[PDB]
Amino acid sequence: MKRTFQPSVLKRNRSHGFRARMATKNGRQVLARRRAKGRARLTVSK
Amino acid sequence: SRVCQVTGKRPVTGNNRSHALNATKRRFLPNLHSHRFWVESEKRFVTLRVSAKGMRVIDKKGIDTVLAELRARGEKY
Amino acid sequence: AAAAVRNARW
RNA sequence: AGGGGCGUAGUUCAAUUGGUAGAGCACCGGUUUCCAAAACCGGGUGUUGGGAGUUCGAGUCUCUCCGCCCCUGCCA
RNA sequence: CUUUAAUGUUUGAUGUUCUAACGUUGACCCGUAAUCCGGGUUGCGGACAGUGUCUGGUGGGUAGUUUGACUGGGGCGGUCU
RNA sequence: AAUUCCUUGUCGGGUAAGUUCCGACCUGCACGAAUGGCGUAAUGAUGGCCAGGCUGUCUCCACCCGAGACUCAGUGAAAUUGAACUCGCUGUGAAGAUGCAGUGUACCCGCGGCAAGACGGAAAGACCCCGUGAACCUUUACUAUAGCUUGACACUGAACAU
RNA sequence: UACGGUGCUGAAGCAACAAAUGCCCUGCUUCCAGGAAAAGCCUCUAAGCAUCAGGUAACAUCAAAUCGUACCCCAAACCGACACAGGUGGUCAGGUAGAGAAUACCAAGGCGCUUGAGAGAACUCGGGUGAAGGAACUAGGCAAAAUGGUGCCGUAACUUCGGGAGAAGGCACGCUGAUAUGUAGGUGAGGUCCCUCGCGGAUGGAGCUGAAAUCAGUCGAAGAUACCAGCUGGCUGCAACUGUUUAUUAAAAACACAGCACUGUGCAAACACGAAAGUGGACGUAUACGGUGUGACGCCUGCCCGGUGCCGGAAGGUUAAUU
RNA sequence: CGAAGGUGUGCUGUGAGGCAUGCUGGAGGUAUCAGAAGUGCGAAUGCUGACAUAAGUAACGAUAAAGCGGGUGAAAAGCCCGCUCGCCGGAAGACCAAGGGUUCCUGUCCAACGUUAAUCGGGGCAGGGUGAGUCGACCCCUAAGGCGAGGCCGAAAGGCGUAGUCGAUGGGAAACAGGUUAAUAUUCCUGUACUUGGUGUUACUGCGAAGGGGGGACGGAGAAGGCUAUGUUGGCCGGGCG
RNA sequence: UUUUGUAUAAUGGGUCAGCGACUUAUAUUCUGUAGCAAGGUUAACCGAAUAGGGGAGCCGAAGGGAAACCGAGUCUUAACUGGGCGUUAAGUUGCAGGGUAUAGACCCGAAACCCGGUGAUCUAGCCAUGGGCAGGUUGAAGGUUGGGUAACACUAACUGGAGGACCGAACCGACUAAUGUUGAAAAAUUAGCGGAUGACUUGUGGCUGGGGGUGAAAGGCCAAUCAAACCGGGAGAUAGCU
RNA sequence: UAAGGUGAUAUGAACCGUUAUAACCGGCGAUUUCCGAAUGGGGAAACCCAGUGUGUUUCGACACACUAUCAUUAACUGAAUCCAUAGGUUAAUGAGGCGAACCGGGGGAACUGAAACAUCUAAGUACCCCGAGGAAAAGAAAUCAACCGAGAUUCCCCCAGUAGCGGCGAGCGAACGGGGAGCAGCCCAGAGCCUGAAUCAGUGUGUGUGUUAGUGGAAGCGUCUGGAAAGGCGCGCGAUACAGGGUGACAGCCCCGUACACAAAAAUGCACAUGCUGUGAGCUCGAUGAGUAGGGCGGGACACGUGGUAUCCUGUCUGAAUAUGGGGGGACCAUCCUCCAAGGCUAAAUACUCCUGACUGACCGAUAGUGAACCAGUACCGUGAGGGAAAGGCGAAAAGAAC
Ligand SMILES: [Mg+2]
Ligand SMILES: [Mg+2]
Ligand SMILES: [Mg+2]
Ligand SMILES: [Mg+2]
Ligand SMILES: [Mg+2]
Ligand SMILES: [Mg+2]
Ligand SMILES: [Mg+2]
Ligand SMILES: [Mg+2]
Ligand SMILES: [Mg+2]
Ligand SMILES: [Mg+2]
Ligand SMILES: [Mg+2]
Ligand SMILES: [Mg+2]
Ligand SMILES: [Mg+2]
Ligand SMILES: [Mg+2]
Ligand SMILES: [Mg+2]
Ligand SMILES: [Mg+2]
Ligand SMILES: [Mg+2]
Ligand SMILES: [Mg+2]
Ligand SMILES: [Mg+2]
Ligand SMILES: [Mg+2]
Ligand SMILES: [Mg+2]
Ligand SMILES: [Mg+2]
Ligand SMILES: [Mg+2]
Ligand SMILES: [Mg+2]
Ligand SMILES: [Mg+2]
Ligand SMILES: [Mg+2]
Ligand SMILES: [Mg+2]
Ligand SMILES: [Mg+2]
Ligand SMILES: [Mg+2]
Ligand SMILES: [Mg+2]
Ligand SMILES: [Mg+2]
Ligand SMILES: [Mg+2]
Ligand SMILES: [Mg+2]
Ligand SMILES: [Mg+2]
Ligand SMILES: [Mg+2]
Ligand SMILES: [Mg+2]
Ligand SMILES: [Mg+2]
Ligand SMILES: [Mg+2]
Ligand SMILES: [Mg+2]
Ligand SMILES: [Mg+2]
Ligand SMILES: [Mg+2]
Ligand SMILES: [Mg+2]
Ligand SMILES: [Mg+2]
Ligand SMILES: [Mg+2]
Ligand SMILES: [Mg+2]
Ligand SMILES: [Mg+2]
Ligand SMILES: [Mg+2]
Ligand SMILES: [Mg+2]
Ligand SMILES: [Mg+2]
Ligand SMILES: [Mg+2]
Ligand SMILES: [Mg+2]
Ligand SMILES: [Mg+2]
Ligand SMILES: [Mg+2]
Ligand SMILES: [Mg+2]
Ligand SMILES: [Mg+2]
Ligand SMILES: [Mg+2]
Ligand SMILES: [Mg+2]
Ligand SMILES: [Mg+2]
Ligand SMILES: [Mg+2]
Ligand SMILES: [Mg+2]
Ligand SMILES: [Mg+2]
Ligand SMILES: [Mg+2]
Ligand SMILES: [Mg+2]
Ligand SMILES: [Mg+2]
Ligand SMILES: [Mg+2]
Ligand SMILES: [Mg+2]
Ligand SMILES: [Mg+2]
Ligand SMILES: [Mg+2]
Ligand SMILES: [Mg+2]
Ligand SMILES: [Mg+2]
Ligand SMILES: [Mg+2]
Ligand SMILES: [Mg+2]
Ligand SMILES: [Mg+2]
Ligand SMILES: [Mg+2]
Ligand SMILES: [Mg+2]
Ligand SMILES: [Mg+2]
Ligand SMILES: [Mg+2]
Ligand SMILES: [Mg+2]
Ligand SMILES: [Mg+2]
Ligand SMILES: [Mg+2]
Ligand SMILES: [Mg+2]
Ligand SMILES: [Mg+2]
Ligand SMILES: [Mg+2]
Ligand SMILES: [Mg+2]
Ligand SMILES: [Mg+2]
Ligand SMILES: [Mg+2]
Ligand SMILES: [Mg+2]
Ligand SMILES: [Mg+2]
Ligand SMILES: [Mg+2]
Ligand SMILES: [Mg+2]
Ligand SMILES: [Mg+2]
Ligand SMILES: [Mg+2]
Ligand SMILES: [Mg+2]
Ligand SMILES: [Mg+2]
Ligand SMILES: [Mg+2]
Ligand SMILES: [Mg+2]
Ligand SMILES: [Mg+2]
Ligand SMILES: [Mg+2]
Ligand SMILES: [Mg+2]
Ligand SMILES: [Mg+2]
Ligand SMILES: [Mg+2]
Repeated sequence: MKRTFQPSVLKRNRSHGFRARMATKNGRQVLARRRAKGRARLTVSK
Repeated sequence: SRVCQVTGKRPVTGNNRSHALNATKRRFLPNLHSHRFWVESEKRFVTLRVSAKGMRVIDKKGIDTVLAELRARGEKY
Repeated sequence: AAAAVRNARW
């Protein structure tokens, strides 16, 4: 039965990719928080 | 935005009162109006977004004097 | 969590 | 059951709400009509559900008691 | 003092006509390779409309809340000095 | 009557017998005309009722074919669990006893079964109540408020007529 | 020669018929609900060149980079915590029977589903059959059983004339032979004429393919023999209907619905989303749009404006900021 | 010459306790009197870890089905080979996209992983394997839409939007058959082709835009006709005489 | 543990080990204790600095009265023989403790409110661009040819191929029953069932964001969560309750 | 600085060094792929696609450089429209982003408390946004006092839980004045006479003192137990060194250090001096911040909730005097004191610690202490934001067990 996750690389990068996140300050604040936390993977982009 | 180009008046916030003194947040905005002022020196009409209080000071101060301050302010009339 | 079906009295 | 309302002339209703109960119709009597009615004139009618009271005095005020209405009697 | 007739004044009330503020989601020109915008020309409207402050009305459209207790469970009824 | 409390109203039809159904009656507790009324072919995994066919649905189950259940080998959980040397009865007792009293019965221990009890397991009861708990929703509850609307002043001027 | 393989050689390699959902076809015909854009490409000339440049044509020649390319891909490799009876778009579409991509049996191809071996109890699950009765079961014919195809005959109330209707109900179906040794039909060679001449036309009928019907015979209990494949009728409530809905206990009489009416709205429209700009409404203009209620169709839709709203009026009473 | 710690034993106090010792361990410990507290645990459906119970019980994942011989091996119901049987065959076959990321091939191994064993595996380990002018992507082009110079608006942040610029699920140049690897192929090889640009030569010569026009360019349904894929039969070739 | 009351068939606990809850700051009152004493003591700060300096201040030795004021008295009243409150009685500064107050205030636990973000890879609607719907029926309008009319109308036959038309696979839906309920599966399987050229279905993108969306409307859906999503923060919210 | 050395798991191999070009440490440079403000365009970050110019040539190409936007300035051109202006093209500078807390400003809750709940409280807190610095802000009286005086601002202790505010409930809560820390005053609103005066900012030039590598650094033997001595038992010695760490059990004298004494080619901080480049000192005479103060209306800030409410800020509407004059002295008036707004600048005392060094602890000792003593913001979970673990110890030496 179809579940909530249907993979799509193009959709995933356009929604949460580095350029999509950094386009706006709110996403840039996510990067600032993850940089402050020391996350190994800042965004979802490979 | 709603900013007077002469006096610099900008929106401020306050309270609506009542007979029960209930306070609700509100905004006070300037009485801004777009007017075409005749500047004699350039023999031209220059349009300014001015408040009603700003209109009074233009007569008192002169059209040229206020613009001189505006150029110092870098407001880009 | 789950779906505790019931016969609650009424 | 429980709670509110009601009982006034022959039938339907006013009441004053402490000191003397009216209206409409009906009924009766007399006109008018060949006659009935319709119309006109005149008029008598009431323990104000029953009781016990309250008062100097109760159809009215209070409480029971009959009869007639109106509401409720619910959650599992 | 009244009755006040006229007299100037000071405020308003309408009505009419203007343009010059203001409006134009009319036309035309330019910025310009542009259905934006700005400027220009012109027409129309015009001291309105529209906006600000203040203010009366309206406003479950949207909020913040209240909506008692006793009680042979509660509610209803009754009660609270 | 998707509407009738009394109520299985009364009568008729259908049945051997029909509180349902169908037809009437009207006494409409408490139908009713676009919060539509009455009818209506067709349509309906629509509701109710009836008939034929059909059958293990049943009277009343029997046998058979497979998959489990059972035995062996291998692998190997789970919910639960104060501790147990964990019988019946009658009585008592936080008022329904394996555990108290009295009495009866019972060699020790598996396996296959059935679920009467352990107020069995599951989940700090959804019903009820309480808290000067929460939330949504309603309105002619209260107080506000967006919005809408009124006027004054400002943006906003001239002339003339009364 | 290492079961592989390697090397050499290698015949026929045609026709007819059937035939697509593929191609002609982005066609043709028809309908109303009236069915992208841009660039490449073709062409036209401005300004700017018109000796040049550039264009056209023919050769020669260079260049065509970079990234992906294994494998799974209806699944043990993806989404479901699992090597999970679930889900997941496109392309390909063999033979016999059949209308068919249904279904049954097979081809190509791929598999036997990662615990078995015994036993052959109760009981449970999935099935088979059943004397007699045939809904007596049960809330209820739940379930099961039954019906089931093609051709033909025949088919009621009612109806909006379309329906109802596959109404109901019934008959014939195999095989063999004959009509007719393989028919009607379809396809169509050779041959023979014609051509301003070809992938030609007209004759022509060989050879293939091939129902359907009738008659005769024959077997069985049974010939739509398996799989596949409507139960039917009668009364009535509700909703007109197809549709939509509570993903995960409710598919309905609920919602929607066409239709009807009221009301708002003159277009810088009402309204709505937006502090605003603006956008939708609409590149529409009252034969339009929004809101509300009702809900096809047929016959119809009565009385009340006191209450509450809404609309109109504006004299008077009352009344804010302001003065 | 054996500290704490642990584990026994003995003694002792009204108690929380204390003292001593045997063994374990192998380096710290600490009198007394004061001082300070993360100072004393059985419970909180407490928290974390470990281990029980049910229990060798349920289950071992579609009732499509297996059997035998041989091989390898320490060991074979499960692997390999062979012969049968059974299942799918509009799929349970074949090729892709999306998605995964080496699961592909070979060698090697059986701890763990596989609901059993396992010599086997999508397990572990080590190597190998993905070859493009024509297939895609990239590229050119645009849809919805996104972003958006200036601009308009907005307390700030920002919102909207013009010119523009992105954005395929659409529109745009060209390759087929055969062979070959343990694993790749319209990519490699063989044979035979094609396309778009660049440059040069030769001949003939009006070219030219961000501009114009054409084209690209488009629905639903239905009806046939002409075909092919494909299938059948015959013929032909080869083999067979059961 | 909670109760008038529990062997209770009321709650808790499978067991062990570890962890786990009366603390801290400031101020105030009371007790104990120490120092000084009608006095006591410093704070900040200075300072080689736990000393010393710093008496700024604080408390006490005098109260009465609303207050001005008066004062061992004073207020009340015109005034008190009066009456109320006072006048003999040591306090103050440390330390410890018992309390209180403000802070989370012993610990664990809400349903919620508010703020800023993340989500339409599920689903709902919409937008753009593509795809899918075997086969078999019914035979509308229209058209042609007749018959009929002056011409129609009308009628017959033949062509035609209309439909939210019919039967029925793919596809989509999910009505009944059985199984399954610590499942093969956190909604499925088996046998039947409805739609199946359309208000159909589907792929790939896009858009609408939380008091908001979207909704052929069920308070449905908005990432297994919806009468107000998720994440973080306010926050150790609050909890007269367990 | 050096006799050893090629980072770690983590050996090995092949080597480099040994008296000074091994290595190591520090100063200064060189190089510094791709993404990222990312800046040539685009983009699903670490990729795709260019243009211009210079220089290369094997005629296939190749190598560098430049090309974002905005602000400011200056040139050149350039509409409607004659000049102009808008606009356009260049060239120079500057800004973009990141980062803990602290700071200023623009916005700004609710839970909660009030045993409910509106005013109020929570709270101008949380949070969002803008901007800046090493501090920031504030700051040189239109201030307070009270008839005596004080003399900018900031911070601490008092004043004082006082005066007051407050459904006068909950609660909120000063000032005057005093004691301290630290102190600093100036400029413009204009012209002269003087004159480059003081002072400040640039820079060089030295000195002093740091910082970024380093150098030396005292003094014990014997015996006993024991695997091993730093322990026991003896006898010494150093100490401006008995701080610590390590060494086979507890080391003043074994080692590293420590106390002391020293060190810088180069870079750099700080301070003083000095030289240039700006910068103006002093004197006289003037001038003395107007849509402002004030007022009406609506709010906000002052402890102060409109109250009798001064004072401050202003959204709105008005509107002075101006030194012969104004402001304030908590309604208001008079008197008297005090000050001079409507222009600016200003160190110190104050707040904080992402980071660097040293040191300290009646702080923890692997369920504790940071979530993380371990390759931890990892594995893992979630579409995403986000959430988020478990896991330390052989022995002195691996001598890690040949056979
Ligand atoms: Mg109820
Ligand atoms: Mg409300
Ligand atoms: Mg509240
Ligand atoms: Mg009560
Ligand atoms: Mg109560
Ligand atoms: Mg009834
Ligand atoms: Mg009967
Ligand atoms: Mg009936
Ligand atoms: Mg009705
Ligand atoms: Mg009606
Ligand atoms: Mg029905
Ligand atoms: Mg029957
Ligand atoms: Mg027992
Ligand atoms: Mg008993
Ligand atoms: Mg018993
Ligand atoms: Mg049983
Ligand atoms: Mg049982
Ligand atoms: Mg129980
Ligand atoms: Mg409850
Ligand atoms: Mg391949
Ligand atoms: Mg392959
Ligand atoms: Mg699968
Ligand atoms: Mg799951
Ligand atoms: Mg998985
Ligand atoms: Mg699918
Ligand atoms: Mg099939
Ligand atoms: Mg059996
Ligand atoms: Mg059964
Ligand atoms: Mg059967
Ligand atoms: Mg049989
Ligand atoms: Mg039978
Ligand atoms: Mg029989
Ligand atoms: Mg029966
Ligand atoms: Mg029965
Ligand atoms: Mg049935
Ligand atoms: Mg059947
Ligand atoms: Mg029928
Ligand atoms: Mg009925
Ligand atoms: Mg319906
Ligand atoms: Mg339907
Ligand atoms: Mg459901
Ligand atoms: Mg659905
Ligand atoms: Mg259902
Ligand atoms: Mg309706
Ligand atoms: Mg009506
Ligand atoms: Mg009315
Ligand atoms: Mg009226
Ligand atoms: Mg011992
Ligand atoms: Mg040791
Ligand atoms: Mg503790
Ligand atoms: Mg328990
Ligand atoms: Mg267990
Ligand atoms: Mg077993
Ligand atoms: Mg058992
Ligand atoms: Mg068993
Ligand atoms: Mg079993
Ligand atoms: Mg299996
Ligand atoms: Mg074998
Ligand atoms: Mg088969
Ligand atoms: Mg691997
Ligand atoms: Mg393999
Ligand atoms: Mg093994
Ligand atoms: Mg592997
Ligand atoms: Mg190639
Ligand atoms: Mg390639
Ligand atoms: Mg191609
Ligand atoms: Mg934009
Ligand atoms: Mg911009
Ligand atoms: Mg593009
Ligand atoms: Mg594409
Ligand atoms: Mg067409
Ligand atoms: Mg063919
Ligand atoms: Mg007891
Ligand atoms: Mg018990
Ligand atoms: Mg002292
Ligand atoms: Mg003193
Ligand atoms: Mg006295
Ligand atoms: Mg004391
Ligand atoms: Mg105390
Ligand atoms: Mg249909
Ligand atoms: Mg149907
Ligand atoms: Mg169908
Ligand atoms: Mg959901
Ligand atoms: Mg809410
Ligand atoms: Mg939260
Ligand atoms: Mg808080
Ligand atoms: Mg709490
Ligand atoms: Mg760039
Ligand atoms: Mg409260
Ligand atoms: Mg600095
Ligand atoms: Mg040294
Ligand atoms: Mg002055
Ligand atoms: Mg003023
Ligand atoms: Mg005011
Ligand atoms: Mg007051
Ligand atoms: Mg007063
Ligand atoms: Mg005031
Ligand atoms: Mg430990
Ligand atoms: Mg830890
Ligand atoms: Mg911790
Ligand atoms: Mg551990």
